[PDB]
Amino acid sequence: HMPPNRPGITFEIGARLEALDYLQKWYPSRIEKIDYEEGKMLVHFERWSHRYDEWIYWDSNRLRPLE
Repeated sequence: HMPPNRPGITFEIGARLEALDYLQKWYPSRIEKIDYEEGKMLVHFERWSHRYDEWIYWDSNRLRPLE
C-alpha cells in the first residue's frame, strides 16, 4: 500500500523518472496514475502517444531515477 523507498524517485502523479523502454534504452517518463492496492503505476513516455502508457510495478528494475 505504501510505495517503496527508492531515492531519486518521487511516487506522485506528475513526477519524473526513467523507464527501460522497448528498445532497451532508458527513456524519460512521468507518472500518470498510481494503483496503491496492486503496487503499480501508469508510466507515460515523454512525447509518445498515450497508447504506449504502461503499468509497471513500483519496485520494478525497469524504473530508475532520472539523473
